[PDB]
Amino acid sequence: DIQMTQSPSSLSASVGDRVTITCRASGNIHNYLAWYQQKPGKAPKFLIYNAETLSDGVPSRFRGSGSGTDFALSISSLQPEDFATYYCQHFMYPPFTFGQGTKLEIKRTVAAPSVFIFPPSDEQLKSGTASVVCLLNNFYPREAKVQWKVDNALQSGNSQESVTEQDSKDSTYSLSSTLTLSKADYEKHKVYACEVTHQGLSSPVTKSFNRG
Amino acid sequence: YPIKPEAPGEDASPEELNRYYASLRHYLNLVTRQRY
Amino acid sequence: VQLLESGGGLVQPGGSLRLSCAASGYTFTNYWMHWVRQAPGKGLEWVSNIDPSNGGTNYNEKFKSRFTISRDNSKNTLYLQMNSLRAEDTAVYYCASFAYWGQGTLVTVSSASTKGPSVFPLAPGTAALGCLVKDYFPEPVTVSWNSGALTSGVHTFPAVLQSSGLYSLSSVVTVPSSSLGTQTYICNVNHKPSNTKVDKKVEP
Repeated sequence: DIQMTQSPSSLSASVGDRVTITCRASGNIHNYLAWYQQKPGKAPKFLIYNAETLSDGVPSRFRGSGSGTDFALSISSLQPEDFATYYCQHFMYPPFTFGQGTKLEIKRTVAAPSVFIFPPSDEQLKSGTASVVCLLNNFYPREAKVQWKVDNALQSGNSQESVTEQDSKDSTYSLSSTLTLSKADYEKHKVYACEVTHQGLSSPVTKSFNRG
Repeated sequence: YPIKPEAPGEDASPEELNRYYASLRHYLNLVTRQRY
Repeated sequence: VQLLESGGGLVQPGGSLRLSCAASGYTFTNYWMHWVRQAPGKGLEWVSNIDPSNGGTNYNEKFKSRFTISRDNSKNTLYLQMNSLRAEDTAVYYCASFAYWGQGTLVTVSSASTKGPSVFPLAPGTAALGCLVKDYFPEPVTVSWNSGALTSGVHTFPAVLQSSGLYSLSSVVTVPSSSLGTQTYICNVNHKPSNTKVDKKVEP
C-alpha cells in the first residue's frame, strides 16, 4: 500500500502568515495527489488535485507543489476562514490513502484556565449515580492536566474529559473532566478535588468541595 | 473513459476550430479528473 | 452539481445498511465515485470506488469481505451495501466524486437501545454554570442557552461514549456573578433520535 506522511500534525499561525504543510508518499504517486480542507462538523472541501491544480472557486492564495513522493501545500497569506484541518490523499493505486491531517490553529499568548468544580445534583443522586464536573475555561495552549482527588487520594480510570474547538472570539480552549461514582461510593467520602496543571499557572490550582 | 473529439479538416471554419478547442479542453479535463 | 446522501442511522452489530448517493448536473460516467468515512474525532479513511463508465471497482481490502460498491447509471445513484457491521464501523460515511462531496451520514453500530438524555444542573466577578446531558443514545444532541438567546460564554463539549454504551456531554456558560439573583439561564436540549426536548433553568 502507499501511505501518506503529513507534517506538521499541528501548526499555530496568524492572519497574514505564509504557511507550508508537507506530504510524503511511501512510493511514487506521480502527480496523483489531492488536498482537502475540513472544518468541525463539515464535509471535506476539495482544494487541489493533480498536486498543483486549484479546484474551481478556491482562492489563489492556496498553491500546491509536488511530484513522485514529495508534496507540499502553501497558503501565501492566511485569512480567518483558513484555520481548519488539511488532509492530502493519493490516487496512484488502491488503497487511495489519506495523510493523518494537519490542524492549523490560531496563535495567541498563553492564557491560564479559570477552574470550576460542580457537585452531583440532588436530582442525579436520586437515580443512584454521582457525576462530579471540573471545568477548565478559556486557556491557551490546548495542553492541560486534570487530576481528581477524593479525600486526598489520586483517582484513575473513573474520569472522562473532552475539549472544545478553539473559540472564534478569543482563540482559547475549554475542557470538561467528569468523575463518575455510585451514589454509595460518593457518600463514603467528604472531599472531592480537581487539581489543574497548565503552562499559564505558577503552581497547580485545586478547586474542591465537602459533600453537603 | 471519455470519447476523444476528432480535429477538423483543412477547410474548417473558425466556428468549427473554436468548437474543437472547447471539446478538446472538455476531453482533457475528463481525462485528468477521472480518478478523483 | 450536488451529491446527496441517504440511508445511514443506527444498526445492531452483524446488521446490514445500504447507503446511497444521488449525483446531478453532469454526465454520470465522467468521474470515479468514492466512499470515504470518518470515525468521531479521527481522520479520513478511503473505503472503495467504482467507475460508472464500466463498473470497475477498487476496495480497501479491510472491507472487501463485507462491503459491496455498486451504481445504477439509469438513476445517477452510487450505493454502498455494508454487511456484518461492527461497533468499529461507527463513522460518518461520505460519497465523493472529483470536487463534489456528499453531506455525510452518521452510521452508528451498537447494542445500545435508543434513549433520551437525563438533564442535570451544574449549579453556580465571573460565575460558571451549565447542564450535564447524561446517558443518551445515539448521537447527536443539540444544546442552546435561553431558547437560543445566550450565545456568549457558552461551551458545549464533545460527547464521550461511556463504558455503558451511552453518550454524555456537558454544556457550560460563564456569566457575571452579580447577575445570578436577577437574570434567567435555561439550557434547551433536543435529542431527535428519541423525540426529546428538555428545558432546565440552572438556579444557584
